[PDB]
Amino acid sequence: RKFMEFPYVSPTRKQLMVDLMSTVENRLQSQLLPCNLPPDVRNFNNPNGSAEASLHIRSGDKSSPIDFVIGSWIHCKIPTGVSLNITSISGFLNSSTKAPNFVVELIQSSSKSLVLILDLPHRKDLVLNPDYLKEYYQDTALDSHRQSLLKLPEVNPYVSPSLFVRSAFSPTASMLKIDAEEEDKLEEILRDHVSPAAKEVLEVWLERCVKEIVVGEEERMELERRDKSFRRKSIEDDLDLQFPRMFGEEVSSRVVHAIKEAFGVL
Amino acid sequence: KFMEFPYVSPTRKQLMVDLMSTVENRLQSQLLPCNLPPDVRNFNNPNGSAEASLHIRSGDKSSPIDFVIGSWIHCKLNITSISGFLNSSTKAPNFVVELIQSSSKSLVLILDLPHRKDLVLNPDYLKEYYQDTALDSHRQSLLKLPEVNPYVSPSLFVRSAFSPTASMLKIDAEEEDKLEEILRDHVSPAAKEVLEVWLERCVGEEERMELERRDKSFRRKSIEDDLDLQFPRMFGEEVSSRVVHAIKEAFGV
Ligand code: NA
Ligand code: NA
Repeated sequence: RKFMEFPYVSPTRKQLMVDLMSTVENRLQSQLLPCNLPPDVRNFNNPNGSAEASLHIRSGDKSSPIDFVIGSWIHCKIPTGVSLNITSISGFLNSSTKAPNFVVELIQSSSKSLVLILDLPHRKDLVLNPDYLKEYYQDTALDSHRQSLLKLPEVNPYVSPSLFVRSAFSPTASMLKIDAEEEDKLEEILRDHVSPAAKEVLEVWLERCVKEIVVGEEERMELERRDKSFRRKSIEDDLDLQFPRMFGEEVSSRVVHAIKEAFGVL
Repeated sequence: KFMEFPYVSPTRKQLMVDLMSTVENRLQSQLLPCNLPPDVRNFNNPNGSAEASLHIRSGDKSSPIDFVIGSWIHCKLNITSISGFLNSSTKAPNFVVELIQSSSKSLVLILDLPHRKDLVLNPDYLKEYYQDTALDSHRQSLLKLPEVNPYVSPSLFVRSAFSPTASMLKIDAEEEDKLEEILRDHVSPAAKEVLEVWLERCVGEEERMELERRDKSFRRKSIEDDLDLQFPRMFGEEVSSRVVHAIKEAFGV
């Protein structure tokens, strides 16, 4: 299984991703459809041999609160020596449910410096819905992970170039930049702090978001328009310019269309 | 007495007077006179422990302004703050500036135009008011300074309520001389550039009932957070009763 090999990243980074995906796949095994991506979407590369990638999408079934779950690793050798590695898993719920989504993402281009994003993005306006802030974020101590990771001297806040991106993450989101010195210290951070944190945030999404009133009429619609506004804008700003470049045009066309199709975006 | 800011440094007084006078000079015709009983403009705890001044100027029924609130607070702590609140007639962002301080060389600053509709639902709102206005350049710039560091609110609610360009910052200088240097030269310009974007920010009804209960939900929450707990244990159960009345009446709860 080429996806699950995570071939360009460190053993701990790999292990974190394998464990996260198995847990999701095993735990949602009754609700997930078999993955459906054509062989040339599950894996692809830039024809010139300098970018390669892998995608794993499982849609939820008809009575399931899951829309889909997606994992990916991207490797892209930058011409200016440095080499970018992205690994991410994201869980998306549908409007039969108001609960938060899941995101974890590790982005790296230095050997001892790495961006972590780990969150449970909200699907309701948190200022209109203090009750929602309370059940999903306060009563949850989701914040203790952010603060704890922050206590490390190698860890600083990461703030997205995109205003849209800052605004779509929850108030407890861990958006962190790690770096120091030896890469052995990085590995120790990954292994001793980032994995436990990621695994636990996944447990809360699985136990508290997925497993669950019953969502009425006008609330169901609000969720659809908000969710589809998010995906639509999130794709255009990150996919359409990055993939064309990284991968070249014909392959970007194929994958973006499949990603768009998985996401529900026209 | 409000405009004296008696417990903050000269440069703190200078800022807050400049800002409030700007507000009051630009809006001049859209604000009704102050109408607080004088025991609410000014009050203290029985013993000298705590004083506070408030200044509330309602806009009239036909301007875009719901109200403007000014205040300074001191206990044993120094807080000075100027909020601007718009009514339904307009979808535009509010204004908040706030300086919290409990040292003499370290100081929290919040400075923002809080959004009045959901930023993920409305990316068009986002762009109009936040990207196109360069508002983030302020926090970027302040943060370049070796003394300034992200502040993060302990309250998950207040984190929620701030826009993504919000300058929420902790300033920690070696000597308080060097704090006033930053205060006079970085904070002050940024606060006025930001206020300027709020004022020189120059259509209909069910868009408006949304603005309404959203505005009310923030207002209600943002006031328990503060004045139901913190005020009675600072000024005494009784004083806090009438000023929470005034505040709650002005805020519309
Ligand atoms: Na740190
Ligand atoms: Na700084």
